Formats: sequence, C-alpha cells, structure tokens
Amino acid sequence: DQAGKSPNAVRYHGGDEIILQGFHWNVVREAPNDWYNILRQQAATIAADGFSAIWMPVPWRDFSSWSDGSKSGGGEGYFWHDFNKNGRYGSDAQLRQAASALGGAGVKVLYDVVPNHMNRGYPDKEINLPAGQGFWRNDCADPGNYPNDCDDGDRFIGGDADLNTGHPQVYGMFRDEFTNLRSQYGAGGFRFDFVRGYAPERVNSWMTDSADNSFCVGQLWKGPSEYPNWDWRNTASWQQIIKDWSDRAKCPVFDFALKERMQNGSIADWKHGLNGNPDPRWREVAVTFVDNHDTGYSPGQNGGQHHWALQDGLIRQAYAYILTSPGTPVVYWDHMYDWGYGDFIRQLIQVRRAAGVRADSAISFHSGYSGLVATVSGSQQTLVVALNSDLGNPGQVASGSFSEAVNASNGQVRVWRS
Ligand SMILES: OC[C@H]1O[C@H](O[C@H]2[C@H](O)[C@@H](O)[C@@H](O[C@H]3[C@H](O)[C@@H](O)[C@@H](O[C@H]4[C@H](O)[C@@H](O)[C@@H](O)O[C@@H]4CO)O[C@@H]3CO)O[C@@H]2CO)[C@H](O)[C@@H](O)[C@@H]1O
Ligand SMILES: [Ca+2]
Ligand SMILES: [Ca+2]
Repeated sequence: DQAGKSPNAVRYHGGDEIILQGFHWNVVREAPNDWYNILRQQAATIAADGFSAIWMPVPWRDFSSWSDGSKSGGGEGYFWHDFNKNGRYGSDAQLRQAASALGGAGVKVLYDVVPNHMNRGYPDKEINLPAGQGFWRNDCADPGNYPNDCDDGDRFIGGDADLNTGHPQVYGMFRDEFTNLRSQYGAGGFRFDFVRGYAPERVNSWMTDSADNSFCVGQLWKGPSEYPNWDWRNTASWQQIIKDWSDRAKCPVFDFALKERMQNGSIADWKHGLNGNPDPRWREVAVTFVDNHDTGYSPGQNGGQHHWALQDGLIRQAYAYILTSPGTPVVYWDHMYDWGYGDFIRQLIQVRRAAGVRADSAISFHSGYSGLVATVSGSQQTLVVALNSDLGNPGQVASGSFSEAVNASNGQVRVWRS
C-alpha cells in the first residue's frame, strides 16, 4: 500500500485506495447499537473483497431526533453533541474492537468527522460552549447563508448550531480529537463533512496538525447556482468548483461532477466528471461514488434519504465505470452487502487490481460508438470498457491483444484486458 502525497501535495495516500462506505443511512435504526459488532465480524470479508479502507460512520454520539410529516431521522452522527463514543452504533469498547479487527485485516479506518456544527441544545453533553465568546456563528450578525464574522463558510440550515471553527479554542478542540482518533481508535484518515461550511484551508491545517500523511476526502456538495452571481463559481463547471476546494484543503474530493452527469446526462457524458479529466493533477483528486447515504436508498425506513439516487438500470454500468477508471473509487455498503451486486463488484475490484489502474491512470474516450467507450491505461494492463455500446470488439478502438474480463447484463457491460 503505496502511501505518498500527489505531485501537488494532495493527501491521496498513494493513489491506489479502494474504499467501502461502511454504513447506510438507517443502520442506527436497523441494527441499533450493533453496527460495530457487525463490522468486527465482517472485517475478514471486507478485506477479502479487496477494500483497502473503510469509511466509518461518525464516531461522536448522536441522540438527536427530528420529524417533518412522514419523515423522521436522528442519531446517525451528523448532529452529535459530544466526542463520547458510546452512541447508536455501539460502545467505545466495540468501536475499538471493530477498528482493531479492520486494521488487523489490513483495512485502513477512515472516520467521518463533522466540524461544522453540533447538537447545541442537547441537554446532557460533555461539551458546553457558552454564547457570547465567539464560539458560535450566531455570536455574530447572521444575514444569510454566507460567511459571517464568526464562521468563514456557509451555515447548516438556520446556522444556530454552527461553530466558529476558526476560533482558536474550537480549532484546537477538533485538532485534539483528530489526534485522539488516530492514536486510540486507529484512524488512517478522515472524511470531512459539510466542507462548504468552513474554510478549505482549515482542513489542510487540521491534517497537517493531526495526520499529515493520512488520507482525507472532503464532501463538497454545492452547485454553481448556489454561489453569488458575482462569484466566479456561479458560472463554473462542477469540476472547477470541487477542484478549487481540493487545491486549498490539499485533500481528495468527492466527484460531484461525475455524480451530476450520472443523474442528468447520458452515459456518454460520464466522461465529464473530474475523474475523466485529461490533466492527471485533476483526475487524481477525484473520489468517485455511485450513491452515498444522502443520495441513495438504504434498507429500512422510508427507503432512507434517496436525495439523488441512481436508478437500478444503471447500477452495474455505474460500478463498472468507477471501478475501472481514474480517481479513487468508493463502494456503497448496500450495493455490496444488501442488494446483491457484491459478486459483480468483487470481480471488478479484481480487474482494477490486476490492471494496475490507479488515481492518475490515463483514460481516453472513443467518439465513434454508442454508450461510453474508454481505453484505460493501467500500470499493468490496458482496459477497454464499453457500456451500453454498439462497439463490436476491443480492437476497433485499441491496439493489442485483449481477453474478455467482464461481460454482464446482456453485454451492456463489457471490459477487456490486454
Ligand atoms: O440546530 C440546527 C438546525 O436543526 C434542525 O435541523 C435538522 C434538520 O431539519 C433535519 O433534516 C436533520 O438534518 C440531517 C439531514 O437531514 C441529513 O441529511 C444529515 O445531513 C448531513 C449529510 O448526511 C452529510 O452527508 C453532510 O454532508 O451534511 C449534512 C449535515 O451534517 O444530517 C443532518 C443532521 O442530522 O437534523 C437537523 C438537526 O436535528 C432545525 O430543523 C433547523 O432549523 C436548525 O437550524
Ligand atoms: Ca494507499
Ligand atoms: Ca459554518
């Protein structure tokens, strides 16, 4: 497991990770207080499946609750009140056990951290930050969803729970928790939540301070139309917006450019996510995914959130694409372990590894066929990927001797290796 920084110092840990999103939105409801036992038990399995890292849920206990009609949620970790690890996922003891098992099996553990806000109103919690000291966004004048003097990023909904992450004392508190996660909970890196909520640069500071050489990924879900009109980003592509963030945080970023094309364009347009970028400095920072706990469904209640779900008719094509292309791929727990795509995903992980495809591998798209047709230059082998295409044989688009590596869904999914 190669573990360097990119040529631009971005913390992509070698550029060869394959990540599992270690949870779905309803886990706290479906397997209450049992999740860490489940992962401990599945540890060997996850490692054998080919994952090099697991994105764990928020470790900080969350006992929040909300309801707006038919819809209810809370306790998933995004509205935590303390750094106490005895939450809805299991005990501190179980977490440690789980992190130990995972790590033992060779799987790095990446924790989801939420620095933007906290469950301010939670009556019983270990962290109490008073009003009037500049600890809160609302300690300042808060016009709208724009940076105020107490918060250099957007706010979460109303902004009444937003922290001044830049206050020396707030910064220092997070800093110390990141170091703790690394030293006692085996953190190999972090997934930075709601990154639009605070400065990019703070993330670099935090990584530098606590886990300089670890892996990090930022979740920036904010489209061009969410920036002010005078902002260059109001008129930029989704790619530019996320790339800009990554340049400043010095961390890989979720490929929302790819996700938006998967949702709104045709398969041929998939070549427009960050990961298809002709500049390696651009595509190597992309962290690709098909669905996450927000965008996709989850077993159980209300089908989870499904804010921007990829239809089942494209799931195999979507996985085939991310698993065989540049950037760092992420697999959603549910597709892997609940819905039966596991076998299919397993095969693709093996193709990816056999080919030596990494974050900066070159990708070329071919214009004369239907669907998406790409040539990927893995370090070990060349891959020909034809999704929902009329392509006849790999030789129509690439030089070399190819063997069929994958052929699924009545040929809608075909991958050949050199
Ligand atoms: O005190 C502040 C605010 O509190 C109240 O907000 C509620 C929301 O109405 C609920 O919808 C909910 O919010 C969830 C959100 O629904 C859910 O998607 C999740 O969001 C994450 C997301 O998973 C993640 O990927 C990331 O990028 O960012 C999001 C934020 O971290 O988690 C949210 C928190 O549970 O719960 C909150 C708080 O209970 C109130 O209604 C507001 O007026 C108020 O300002
Ligand atoms: Ca690595
Ligand atoms: Ca904020």
